[PDB]
Parts: sequence; structure tokens; C-alpha cells
Amino acid sequence: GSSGSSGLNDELLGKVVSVVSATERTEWYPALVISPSCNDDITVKKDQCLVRSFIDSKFYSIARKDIKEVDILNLPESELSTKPGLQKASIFLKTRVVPDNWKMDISEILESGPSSG
Repeated sequence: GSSGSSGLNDELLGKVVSVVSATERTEWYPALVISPSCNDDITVKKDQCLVRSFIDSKFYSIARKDIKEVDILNLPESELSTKPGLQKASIFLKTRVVPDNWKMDISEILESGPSSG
């Protein structure tokens, strides 16, 4: 089980992050940073980056200056058990595998085992 496939390795990107609201520095939501590969029209400012929400799973364009490391997998079961954007996010921090609803580039790699059998 290896299947060489380097999908741009990063520390901040490809991981869950907390987005700080511009209308409320307090309010923050989880989002899986990503790059506009498929989406073209999606114009990402120079000080902006594409992310993947863990609530509705929508594509938002925030500023990296609004993002900041977070501990979703460190959150209490109370927050996760409740907060969705967190839970899912956390799940991806434990299961390290987004839902088929995302289909990043692993959910498919799953398949029926390594290669039939």
C-alpha cells in the first residue's frame, strides 16, 4: 500500500485551519485549504486562498491572513459531538480521509482493497 502520488505536500495546506471572520474576529470556522485546480472562474486574490469548509463543504475564498493554525483534533468531544464544521474537520484529522462528497484524491484510492482480492 503506497501507490506513489505526491499531491503537493504542505503543512498548512491540505490540513484543517481556522478562518477568522472579518465581520467578527471572534467567529471562526474550519476550512481545508486548497488550490484552484478544477475551478477556473474562482478568482483567488494574491492575498487570498481557496479553502474547503467542513460545514456545508462549500468553496470559499478567504485571506491567509485570516487563517491560523487550529486544534480541531484537540477539541473536546462536546464541541465535535456538536459543532459540525469541527467534527467533520476533526474526523479528517483522525481518519485523514475526506468524504466521498469531497473526492479530494484518496476517497477513490480506497477501492475494494489494494487491487482486487
